[PDB]
Order: sequence, then structure tokens, then C-alpha cells
Amino acid sequence: PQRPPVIWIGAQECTGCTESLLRATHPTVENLVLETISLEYHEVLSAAFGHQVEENKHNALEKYKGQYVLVVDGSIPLKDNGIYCMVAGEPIVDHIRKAAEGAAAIIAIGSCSAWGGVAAAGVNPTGAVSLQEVLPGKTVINIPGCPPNPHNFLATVAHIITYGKPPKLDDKNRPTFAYGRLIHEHCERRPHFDAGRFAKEFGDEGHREGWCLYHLGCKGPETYGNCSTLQFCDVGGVWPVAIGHPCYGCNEEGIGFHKGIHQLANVE
Amino acid sequence: QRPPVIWIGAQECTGCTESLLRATHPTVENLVLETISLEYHEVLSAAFGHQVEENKHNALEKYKGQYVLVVDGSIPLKDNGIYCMVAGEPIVDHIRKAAEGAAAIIAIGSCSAWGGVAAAGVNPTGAVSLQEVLPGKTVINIPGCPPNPHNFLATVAHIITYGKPPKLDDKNRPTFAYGRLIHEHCERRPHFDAGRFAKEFGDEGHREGWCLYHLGCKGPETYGNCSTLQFCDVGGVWPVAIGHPCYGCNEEGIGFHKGIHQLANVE
Amino acid sequence: SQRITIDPVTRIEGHLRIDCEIENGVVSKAWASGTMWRGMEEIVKNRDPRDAWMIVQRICGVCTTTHALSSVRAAESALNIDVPVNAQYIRNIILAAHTTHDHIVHFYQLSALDWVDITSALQADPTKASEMLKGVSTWHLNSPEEFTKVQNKIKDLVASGQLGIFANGYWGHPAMKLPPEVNLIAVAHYLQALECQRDANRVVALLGGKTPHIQNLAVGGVANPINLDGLGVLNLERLMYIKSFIDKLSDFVEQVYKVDTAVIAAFYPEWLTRGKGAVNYLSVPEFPTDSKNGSFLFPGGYIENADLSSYRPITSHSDEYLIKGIQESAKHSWYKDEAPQAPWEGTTIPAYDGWSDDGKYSWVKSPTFYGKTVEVGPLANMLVKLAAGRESTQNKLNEIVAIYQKLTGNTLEVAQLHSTLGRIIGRTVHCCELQDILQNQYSALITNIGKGDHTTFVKPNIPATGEFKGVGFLEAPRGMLSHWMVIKDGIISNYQAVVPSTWNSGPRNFNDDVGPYEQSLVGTPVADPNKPLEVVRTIHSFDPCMACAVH
Amino acid sequence: SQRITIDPVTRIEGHLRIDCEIENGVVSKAWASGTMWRGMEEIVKNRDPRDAWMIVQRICGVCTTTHALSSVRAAESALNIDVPVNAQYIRNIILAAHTTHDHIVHFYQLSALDWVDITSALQADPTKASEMLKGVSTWHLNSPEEFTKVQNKIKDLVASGQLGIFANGYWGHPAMKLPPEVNLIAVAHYLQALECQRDANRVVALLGGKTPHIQNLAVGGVANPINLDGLGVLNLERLMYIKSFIDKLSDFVEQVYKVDTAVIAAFYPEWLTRGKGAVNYLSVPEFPTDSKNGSFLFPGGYIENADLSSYRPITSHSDEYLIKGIQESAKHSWYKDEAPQAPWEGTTIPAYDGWSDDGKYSWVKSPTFYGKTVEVGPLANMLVKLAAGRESTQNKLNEIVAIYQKLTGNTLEVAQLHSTLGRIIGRTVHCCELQDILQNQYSALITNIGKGDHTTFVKPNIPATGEFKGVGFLEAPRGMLSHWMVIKDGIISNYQAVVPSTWNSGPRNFNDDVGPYEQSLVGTPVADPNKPLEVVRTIHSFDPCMACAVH
Ligand code: SF4
Ligand code: SF4
Ligand code: SF4
Ligand code: SF4
Ligand code: FCO
Ligand code: FCO
Ligand code: F3S
Ligand code: F3S
Ligand SMILES: [Mg+2]
Ligand SMILES: [Mg+2]
Ligand code: NI
Ligand code: NI
Repeated sequence: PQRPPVIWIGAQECTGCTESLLRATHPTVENLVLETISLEYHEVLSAAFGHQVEENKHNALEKYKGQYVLVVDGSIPLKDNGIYCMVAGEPIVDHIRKAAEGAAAIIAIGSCSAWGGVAAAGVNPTGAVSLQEVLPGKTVINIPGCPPNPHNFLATVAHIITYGKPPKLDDKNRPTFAYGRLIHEHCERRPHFDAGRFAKEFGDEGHREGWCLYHLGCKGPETYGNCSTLQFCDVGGVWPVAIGHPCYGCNEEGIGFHKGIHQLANVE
Repeated sequence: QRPPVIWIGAQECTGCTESLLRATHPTVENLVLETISLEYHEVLSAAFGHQVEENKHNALEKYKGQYVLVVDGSIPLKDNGIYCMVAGEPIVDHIRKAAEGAAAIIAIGSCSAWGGVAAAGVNPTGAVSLQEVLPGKTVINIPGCPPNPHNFLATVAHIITYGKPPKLDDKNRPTFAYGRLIHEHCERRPHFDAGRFAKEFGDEGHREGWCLYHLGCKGPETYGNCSTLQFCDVGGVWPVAIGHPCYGCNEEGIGFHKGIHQLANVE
Repeated sequence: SQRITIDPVTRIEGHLRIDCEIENGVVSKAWASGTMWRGMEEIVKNRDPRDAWMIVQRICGVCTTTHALSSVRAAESALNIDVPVNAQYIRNIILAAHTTHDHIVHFYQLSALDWVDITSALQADPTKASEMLKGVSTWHLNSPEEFTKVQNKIKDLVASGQLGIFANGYWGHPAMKLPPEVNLIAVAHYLQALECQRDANRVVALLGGKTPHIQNLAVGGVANPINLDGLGVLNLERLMYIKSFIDKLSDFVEQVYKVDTAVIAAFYPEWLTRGKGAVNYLSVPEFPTDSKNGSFLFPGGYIENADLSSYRPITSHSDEYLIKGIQESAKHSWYKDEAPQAPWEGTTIPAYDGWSDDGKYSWVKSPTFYGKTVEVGPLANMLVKLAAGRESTQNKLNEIVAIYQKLTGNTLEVAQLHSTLGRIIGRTVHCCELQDILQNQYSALITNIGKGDHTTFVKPNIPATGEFKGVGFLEAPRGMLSHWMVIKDGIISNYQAVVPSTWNSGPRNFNDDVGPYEQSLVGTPVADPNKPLEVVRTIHSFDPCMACAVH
Repeated sequence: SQRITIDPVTRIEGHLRIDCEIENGVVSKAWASGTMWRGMEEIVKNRDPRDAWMIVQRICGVCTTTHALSSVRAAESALNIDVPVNAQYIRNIILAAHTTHDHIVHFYQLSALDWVDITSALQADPTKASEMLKGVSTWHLNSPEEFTKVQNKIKDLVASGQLGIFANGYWGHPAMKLPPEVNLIAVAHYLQALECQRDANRVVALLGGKTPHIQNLAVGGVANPINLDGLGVLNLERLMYIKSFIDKLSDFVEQVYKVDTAVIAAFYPEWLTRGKGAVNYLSVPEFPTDSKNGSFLFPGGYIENADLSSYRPITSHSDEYLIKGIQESAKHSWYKDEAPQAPWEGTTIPAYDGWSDDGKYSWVKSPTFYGKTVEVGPLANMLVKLAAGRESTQNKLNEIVAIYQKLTGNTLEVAQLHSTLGRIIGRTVHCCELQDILQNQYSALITNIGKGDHTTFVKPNIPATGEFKGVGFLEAPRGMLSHWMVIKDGIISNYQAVVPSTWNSGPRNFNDDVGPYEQSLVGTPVADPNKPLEVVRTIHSFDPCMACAVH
């Protein structure tokens, strides 16, 4: 039985988005690549290298024209004709545009590809932009986070495979099952926020009682995500706030990598 | 040598023992082979009958002053104890005997902690709590029906590792597990605050994960860690996250007294 | 003549006493006694019908889920509610996953130490142990290295001098027949069973909200909100997670549990010739898949005088022949009203007067089906499926038989199944067949959601006057379960549970006929009347649950 | 004579190009090029020192944790903060568990396919494969049944015609030397490795809040609130959960990874005599355990000209000898300022001009230590530990050597460690030693909380005037890492990362001296210049991370 083909291209990535897959449990990475999809190109895992792996990619783009899901992690640098990320002697922006032409679906995994992320922050030395900016004529599904819970991606792919279309998306083309609500509008520390029960410094009495982290700079009030419900790693109880640290807003453009850790969020 | 534990079941449904089979830290096999020496437990013992009762007697003597006594189920006092007879004697007599030599005594589950379901309504058997049958003793209460097994296991670990019980509230419940109202640490509190309520199972609000207060959620009157620790260590599993209101199973006067759909009092 | 008492019987759920008269080393007569009562039927009375399931689920935590599901079915019966098909799929997945956990724990944790001698495992050669399984199982954890690690765990426990729950066992008893190597294999599988049963309960938890004691039911369906696109509800990510646990169960069930069942039969073939409890068997169909509380995946029926060719199929939970046949007596039980009672007219008035051989001796009632004693549970369910010509059951049994024939040269005939080992085989077959139920119902749910059906709940109305009656049937791990609810003026006016271990463990009945436990023990050889292992072997084959039996 | 390019190098982190001149079938000259730059040093400039760690952690997700920890250490250095000992224990557990994940994935997922031919595994006899491991490993998952299941997964993938990431690999290449059986064993262990690495990351997640990219650090300690009696914080239940995962790592690491390392050497002994990258080695001490940022569990030092007897120990992260030695040059890199720069005075001004053999050809800078090229990473760290006379390291290395001896009849001497396989061996030794670090630090934390110390964080102050310079050292999976922060008027005025892959992958330096990757390739035989597997074997041994190298 044939498995749906996937082409994964890394641009200005830290590899954290690929590494999220090694934490996944439903499916595990081994079940993903052996049972769920055919991973036709991925530079981190491929046996082949160099000319052989570039031959793999050209052959798969041809063979699976119109059928593959294209996934990109990392931002795409446009400054100086694309030379801040060169693969096989060509700018990554060109590899991505060529692969996008025959894609059945296109996914920006991670904040960097979804909206520029950390790579585009501050003075943006390389003119890093999002995948949607590189592909104005295409619908790009955005799966932000740095990195997202891998199941935000895997259940998006599963919806495409099982039901034949993408999951429902919000106005930023983010799947609603994962990004449909502010973290602060589904956070278990909301009772403490409501009562004015706040941690003031790490290790203080309030912090050691699991109180709200708003005055530590929690960006939950301005960040869409599922971090408080789905959480991370499938062990139970694991997300940054539960561990004791404010949300930094890594999912959300203009929050993560722009605002200081301790800078207060705006509350609706 | 491993620390000895004697487990006696009274008017139990066995769910409190079964909770151990879901545990992961420790798993039940690591509990019994590495963490403790489980000297008596009728559900798992190889020995039966006269042999197992000989085992218990020998353990109560060998480990006098050293064992943790655990009891699940309520203790029925009506008609001189005859609603729970083991080896031809009322269970209250077996419990009181075992309590005499105990280093620590734990009521696991709502039935032993406060009478629970068995003591509800008309209370056909005059079921009471472990604390009621042991007035001279400090009983550590680990309520729930059944509790997350780690509420029990981390209490035992505290005794073993640091040599005393965990900090307790005024109902002798460990504060790490029962120190806060569920509603004071519930992820659906923003919905509550906004007036965003499920009205019926399967309705639009229910299908958006809204607050279950108007379905009868007892979170506002129930102490516990169900919203944080949750259950089964898979992530995201407790009754409210699955879509059903808290029934108040931890809390005397709430679970098994109030109707599922009856509204809680909010402080 | 000598009289023995086994009290407590361990490695069961709850509080059981067994007494036997022994004549020349053979049991001639037995008595079963449930020694604890709570009055759960009285506790639930005078409540809202919607609330019953949360209370009566607490009948038992071993067979968690079962009383909850039977209770909602009983209210739905009374109210004439058709449960949404998605709610059926979810209920079905929970019951199947639960029953998988339950059966595995019964075989290993509860029963194995009747048949396995742990001290004899210390003498085993782990390499020979592994070699014995070559071509018998494809399980990946039967290596000599695995067995050596397990042997060392036993050695370390013994060396500690703290045997605990393994102390004063029946080590060296003449009825222990396994070679050292097979005892070691069994201990390894006992420990591996613990991981498999944990995975089964992960399935249950993701749909139930926890286990023990699920919390996702309602009179009218389930509380799970189906929305593939919703945050914090039953979405595709959650369903994928459930699927990941479903997929982890099959290998252990098929390559370990199934195989071990055949092997125990191979080494203990005399136990195919004893422990017959009844000549009549009853099971209800289970796993409804339509929109009208029917179209069951597993069939039910009634077998009279062991005649499979003339059995009576039961295809509906509203079957009047089934309903009208069930009564319970308290002639030899500690309740006041003794004449057989239909459960809608049942009473549970305690009347304890102590143990008497010829009078009242148990808190368990005595159920009958048209005046006959009947065995329920996986033996009944397997025989009914064979009577129905269910190919899945025939084929699964045949797989066990094939392993047995490889080891012994012999086959098994149906007559040999009316026995202690037949009952164990029936349970194993059930657990095996349940894995396909899980796959089928997961697939059905995903498909139905894909068609646009996200409905899970139909809100009931309960007339505030009038009197009306309902019954909820369920094929539980230990057999046919029924909850019987009468509603009067909107509240529960009567509630009676007739539970599978009630059928099997009940005392002598209104006509002084002997129930399955008591009947099964007649003829049991007892090598050592001080250590009556043979008695416990037969009783454990029924998987007693006395919180269930008595409630 | 010919010139080849390998672009992209796969099974590394990031974007790497390797060029080689081949003469008479052997590499005569090589170039390493990092082909992607982000400017992370510039992105973090002008921010609050407390914020840096969350930004610069994103230098790399493979070596997540490392840049976070080095950054907070740099701020703490500049500010003169002593980190609470509980925060050290937590930081240490995270780094050790992370590194366990990282090394396992490197050996299996990144490197094994250089040495293992998966097609050849199809010809294997699973029983013979299992028989080869008797008396070589005690691992419980080396049975013929495990290997048969794995072989059938391979067969099914091949039968589908969709090889995906296994396609067009180096199957049947003359440099592939493993028998069919050994290839099968390796693939089984590749899959098993995935389970072990997932357990290691569960340790990381429970303290870090997630992984990749932990979120529990602070300038001043950690954000974990220690309170054994607290709901929703780091209590005893959470600590027990962490311990349950720590305990699951050792068996795979010791009985699979350690053994496979010795076996690859046994089959590829010529790889003990090639791939030498340098004659100088540097590592920093790691896992501080006192209240003043010291008392490290692992030692550090500098080895010049491979002479262990005259090495210079480094026992402090404030060691001025270490600090003053480090410079970087961009003569052959795509930056403007070319003369060697101490990192507190470093610039990173991009000056791309395309590839030039004799000019600029990489985004990686060229680091030196007192003007010399140095190899960093597990080979360096092992050699330093041997020079220090660390018994744990000697004993662990000796276990690998003993397996090698048993398989080949030959021994391994220290001179043979300066090689491709020596580098791999160093990494395995590190992973093995880290399991004792995890046990030691978990126990230390438990003990310290028991003394009544729940302190985790000391709030920093940052003067609004003055210029303060700090450096944070860390022994990362790939070697010595350092972050260099200059604070002026309360904000970061300069930030420079010098990362272990920078040391090893950096291009020719200010004196045109060749760095470790480039040096290691001289003399590499290449049987087929179109498919230069031998080149990739050596390069992979360094575990390249080019996001790290370039940032
Ligand atoms: S989104 Fe984050 S984890 Fe993913 S590539 Fe960007 S920096 Fe790395
Ligand atoms: S500010 Fe942060 S911690 Fe507080 S309730 Fe909102 S999301 Fe939760
Ligand atoms: S507390 Fe609940 S689970 Fe435990 S014995 Fe009582 S009824 Fe059973
Ligand atoms: S009423 Fe229940 S669901 Fe709503 S916020 Fe309170 S505890 Fe949570
Ligand atoms: N299975 C089970 Fe429990 C019993 N007997 C019920 O119903
Ligand atoms: N290990 C690692 Fe990454 C590199 N090189 C860092 O630091
Ligand atoms: S920092 Fe990111 S991972 Fe979630 S908690 Fe905040 S969006
Ligand atoms: S019913 Fe019980 S299990 Fe927790 S959610 Fe409510 S206290
Ligand atoms: Mg009844
Ligand atoms: Mg740098
Ligand atoms: Ni039961
Ligand atoms: Ni890195």
C-alpha cells in the first residue's frame, strides 16, 4: 500500500522543528516514516547525501507532482539575492519556490517559517521572511511555536490524509484545534490571576504555591496556542507555566523575540 | 530491607487497589519488588486462608512499630460488625489490632477517609471512616474514588525518604494533593469568568471546551489535584477535560450526596 | 469426613469464604459465602435516574465501567431513549479496552500463582527456557537474557528474606506440575502482562476521563465532545493518541496470553475433566452499532443441558424471553424475603443470622433462569458463540487447540470445555476477539465523524408522574450483568442489580439446587486438606468478584 | 586527479558543504563550508542581559539546552552571581539527560547508515544474528523474534517501492564491511534507540517545561519552584516521576550503544588509523556542585601535541589562562574583520563574496587557542579525563576495549583513539558516564531538599552604568561552548558565541592553518569519487552542527 509523500526543506532552521518529531508518540517518528507517510526528502535523516540526495528530490518532485505535502522549517532570507542560505550552490528561496509549484499542501512548521520568528527579529540581518511571504499565490498552513508540540503538525497532516483536506484554519491560517484560543483564556492559573495571587520573583512564596505568572511577564494573555491543554511531551503536566516560568509568546508574531521576558502583556 | 506495608480491605470495591495498576512512578511491580515489602494484601497474595492469616500475624509481630497500615473501604458498625467478616471476625477487629503496632496509618479513598459511597443516603450498614474507628490515632486521609495512585505513593515515599508524613491540612489530607479547590486551579476558569458555559452535553459550548459549572461541576467545592496532576500520566486526562463535570468524589457532603446536575456553591 | 474452610480466598476481588466437606481426599460438598455487604441497591434508591450510574459504578472497581454502562442502559430502557451511534462506539471502545485489562490481570496476577511455582523458577536454565518457545511463539521478549533478568529479580527477592505477598505460597505442592523452565517463563510473562494492561487502561482513560471509575457517561449518551477542529475536546489529535494505545495491545495478547493458555492446558490436562459448574449457560449480545441500541458485534443466547445445536439466540436487549426468565431467591442468603423474585419486584432486606450449613450462609442471592441454575461468563459466552457458528470464535479457539496439539498430540473437543480449563480458555478467546472489536469500533468512529456526525447525546425527559421500568444488559468480563430500575414520580423507586458473580457464586437456591461454584467443586481431589490449592484453582477459574456478587 | 563537492552533507544538523581534491584515489586537500547564516549575535545585541538566553537558545535545537545554559552562565559571570546549588543540580540533570538523547541519536539516526547496509540485512538469518550476541551483550531485545520482526519491516518498506529517506543510499559500496546479520542487528538497535532517546527527553521536559527549547532557566538560577508539599510545583511526586525516567536509560546505553561501538571498531579497524583532526585538544570542566559555580563532577583541560602527561588542567570557568587564549579569525570566512579577535572585542560583519578556494569560503569563523588549531568534543573530553587519571573514564574505555579484544584478538592503545573511531568511542564513553551523573545529581537534589534547602533563584541587579564582561563555559555534546557578553549601561553591547562546531568545522585560519574537519580528511581513501562515503564517515564522526557553527 502506497503512503502519502512528504518533502521537507530546511531554510534558516535551528532543527528544533525536526527534533520535535523525536518526542512524538502518536505517531512516533518511526511509525510516521514507515507507516503514515513516505518521507521522500529530509536532510537530517536521509541515507543519501550530496548529488544522490538532490537526485532523490528532483525524482520525487516529478513522480509525485501535485500529490506531496511540502513542509518548510526556518525563515527564508531574501537579502542579497538569497545567499544567506545556499544549498547545492543555489539559494534556498529557489529550492522552496520550485518545490511549492507541485505541492498538494504546504506547511510552515514553526514560528520562523510561519512569521519569521527569532531569525527575523531585532535588525533582521539577513532579510528573513515567512514562507507565506515567499509564496504569495499559495495557501500556507502555519503551525507556529518554537517549536510547536509535534502533534500540532502531525494531526494537521493526519487530517489531510484521512479526511482529504486541511483542518479548519483561523485568519492566520493556523489550525483551530491547536491555535484557536488565547493561552490565558484556557489557563489553569486563571483563578490566581482573578484573585490577585501573583508570583513576584522565582522562588518566592507565591511562586512556590503555583500562582499566576502575569507579573513575571507571562505572555499567555496575547498568545494563541494549546500549551496549557495539550502541553508537551505527553507525560502530563508539562508546559512552561506549569514548570514555573512565564509564557514568552513564542507562538505569536510581535510577542516572542520582541518583548522582554519580564515585560508585561496587554490583557483584553 | 524494604519498609513493610499491611493493606486491609473493609467495605471496598477494590478500585483503590486497582489504581496502583495504573501507576507509573512507581509502577506496581517496582512498588512491591523495590520500594516496599507488601506483607499482606488479599488481592495479590499467593497464600490464602489459614496461610495468609498466619502471614499477617507473623508480620504484625516481626514489624511491630515499623509498618504502614493502609485501609480501603468503609468500616460497618451496625449489628456488631457483621456486614464485613473476614476469617469469621468483624473487619473492625482486624483493623484495630493492626493499628496498634502501626508506624503510620493511611485511609486510601473516600470510603475509608470519610465513609464515601458506602455511607451515603440511608447508610444501610452504619459505615464509617477509618478515623472514626481509630479515635486515638492520626489517620492520613487520601480521598477520591479512587484517588490518583500517586497521591498515595508520594505520601508513602515521603514517610520512607524523609521519615515523616507530608504536610497535612485540617482534614489530615496531604497538601501537595488536596491543598486547593479544583476551581481555584482549573483551566476552564476563564470560561467561567466570561459566562461561557456548556448547557448540555454535545452543545456548541461543550464542543468548544467551555466551563461545566451549569452541568453541575463540583470543582468550586472540592479540594483536589485533578486539574493539575490529572490521571493516568498520559496528559490531558481528567473528568472536566474529557467533557464531564466534577462530581465531588473527593469531598464529604458533595460526592454521592449532591446530584450530578445540582449546582455547586461558589466562594 | 473432614470440614475445611478457606477464608479469605485471596487473588479475587472482595470477600469470599469457601467451605468444603472432604471424604477420602475428594470434595463431596461445598459452600460459597460472600461475607461483606454494602446495600448499594438501597443507597441508590430515591435518587434522580440520571444519577444512578455514578453511584452504582462503585459496586466494583475491578470491573469498573460495567455497572456504569449497565445503569445508563437501564435508565435508557425505562425512558425509551435511542443512544447516538457515536456514543455507542465510545462506550464499546471503553468496555472492550477495560475487559482486555481485566482478563490479562485475571490470568497473570490473580490466577497464575495457582499453577506456577516461583521457587522452582530459581532452578531453571534460562537458555533452555527460551529454546522451548522456538516455533511456539513469535513474542519478542522470550530471550534467555530477559529470562535471566527475571530470574535474578526472583533471586534478589528471596535473598532479601522479605517475600511479602509471595510468602507462604504453595511451593513444592504435588499439584504443581510445570518444569522449572516453564515456571520461569510464566514469571517473566506475569511482569510483562503489567505493561500490556497499563496500555489497555490508557485507552479507557482517554475516553473515560480516568480509570478506575470512568466519568464520561450520561443517560442519553456520552459526555465526550466530538469536534475534530476543537481545542480542549475530542479532536483528531486525541483520537490518534487513543489509536496509538489500541495498537500496542495485540502482540502480547496473541503471542503471550493466548500461547500461555494453551500451554497451561498442555501441562494440566486433568483440569479439562473437572470443575463443571452447570449444564445451562447464558450470555447477552454486546457492542451495539446502530442508532437503536442494537446490531451487536457479539452474539448472545441460552444453552440448555449443554446442547449447542438447540440453543436459543438472543439478539436484542429488549428480548422478553430473557427478561421474564430472571429471578433471584434468598432462601439460603441473609435477606428476609425468600421466594424467587423478578428483579423489578425485588427486595434486599438484610436478615443476618450467622453461618448455617442447611440455612442461610451468604450475602449473595441465588439467581435462576426459568427456575434453573446457570453459569455465566467467558465459558458461556464462548459456547454461545460456537453455537451461533461465529467463525471468529471458532478460528481463535482452533489456534489454542493447535498449540495444545503441537505440545500433547491431542485435540480438544467441546465436551472438554465444560471445565476449569475450558473456562480459562473461554476468557482468553474473549480477550483475543476483543482486539478486533477495538479496531472495528475505532475505525467506525473515525468514519462516522468523517460523514459529519458529531452527535453524542440526546437529552432525556423524565415524566414527573407515572411508574415505569427499564433493564440494562451488558456482557461484562465475568458474564451477563443486568441493572433493573423502576421509576415512580420521577425518582428511583426500586433498583436491583443481578451481577455475573451473583449467578455463579450464589448459594443453594429456593429448591436447594447448587450453583456453579458449589457444583464445580464436587469431585475435586485435595492432596493436602490443610493447603487446598485444588479448590482455589477451580474457584479462581470463575474470576470471582464478591463486591459485584453482593453489592 | 579530480575535485568533488558534497552539498548537502546529510545526517548532520544544518547546512554543510564539503569539497575535496582527490589525487591517486585519496583526498589530498579539503574545504568545509557552513552555507547558512542568521546573525544571532546581532539579534541579541542591545537587549536586557536577562533576556539573552531565550533568544540564543535558538542557535540550535539539536543541542537544545546548551546555548540557554551558556548564556545564563555568561550573564552570571559578568554580574558576579553565585548560582544556588539546587539550581545547579537541576541544570546538571537537564544537560546530562539532553546529552544522553543527543549522543544516542547521533550514533544511530545520524551515523549508523555510513557503516550499515540495510539491503544486506535482508539476507540475514535472524537466529544466527542473535547467536552472535551470546556472551557479548545482556540486552533483553536481541532475540531472533525481535530481529525477524525488524527484518519484516525492512522487507515491507522495500516491497512498497517507496524507500523515501532510505533511497539511493550506499548499498553494496565496497567500504561497507558488515555481514548481513550485523546489518540486521544494527537496524533493530536503530529502532530501539528511538525509545531510549524519548525517555531521556522526558527527564528534560519534566524540569525544562518542554523540549526542544527548555524554559526553566534564569539569570540567577532556575524557575522550578521546589516545594515537596506544594500543589502544582516541583514536589515529591514530580521528582519521583523524573527518577522513573532516569532509571530507564542505563540498560540501552550500557548493553546496546556501548557494545555496538566496540563492534563497529572490530569490523572497521582501519578507521582507528585515519581521521586525525588535530594534535591539540580542549575541554572545560562540567556539572558544578557547590554554591560558587564550581566543584565540577567532570574535569577539563588542555592537551598540546597529544601529550597527556604534560596537559594543563582547567578546574574553574573563571580560569584566566583559558579565557585569554581564545580568539577567532575571519580571513577565510565571509566576514569583514579578519585579524584574530578575542570574543569580548569580536565583530560579525557579513562580507559574502562567493566561494573561493584560496579566499573566503565559509560562514564559520576560525577559532584558535594561543594561536593553535584545536579539536573539541568527546574525543577531547575523553583524552582530558584520561590525562586527569579519572578512574570512571579509564574503566569505561577499558570495557569497550575488552569487547573489541574478545572479537578481534587485538587491543586498542591510546594512539589509536586519535581517529575517526576514537572520536566515536569518546562519545560513547561520555554517554555511559553521564548515567552516573544523572544518578548522582538526582540523589544530591533529594538530599539537599531534605536538609530544608528549597532555594532556586537569586534575583540579580544590573548596574545602569559601567561596562561588565562575562563568559559562560559549558561542555556541550559536541565540545567546549562559550558565550561572551559585554554589558554597558545596563544592556548587551556585544555578544559573541564560540561554539564547538566552530572550532572543528572552521575554515583555514589567519595563518592559513587547517582546522580539524579539513585536516581529518587528508589521506581518506575514496573508492568511488561520485559516492564519497568515506569522506562522510569521517565528517560525521565530529557530529557536525552548522546552526551551532555559524549562528
Ligand atoms: S521555529 Fe524555533 S525551533 Fe523551529 S526552526 Fe525556528 S528557532 Fe528553531
Ligand atoms: S497570565 Fe499566564 S499564568 Fe496567569 S492566568 Fe494568564 S496565561 Fe495563566
Ligand atoms: S473510595 Fe471509591 S474506589 Fe476506593 S473503595 Fe470506595 S468506592 Fe471503591
Ligand atoms: S465550575 Fe468546574 S469546569 Fe468551570 S472553572 Fe470551575 S472547576 Fe473548572
Ligand atoms: N465482570 C464483572 Fe463484575 C462481576 N461479577 C460485574 O458486573
Ligand atoms: N553540542 C552542541 Fe551545538 C554545537 N556545535 C553547541 O554548543
Ligand atoms: S513561550 Fe511558546 S511554547 Fe507555549 S507557553 Fe508560550 S507559546
Ligand atoms: S469527581 Fe473526583 S476524580 Fe476529581 S474531578 Fe471531581 S474530585
Ligand atoms: Mg442484587
Ligand atoms: Mg560566533
Ligand atoms: Ni467486579
Ligand atoms: Ni547544535
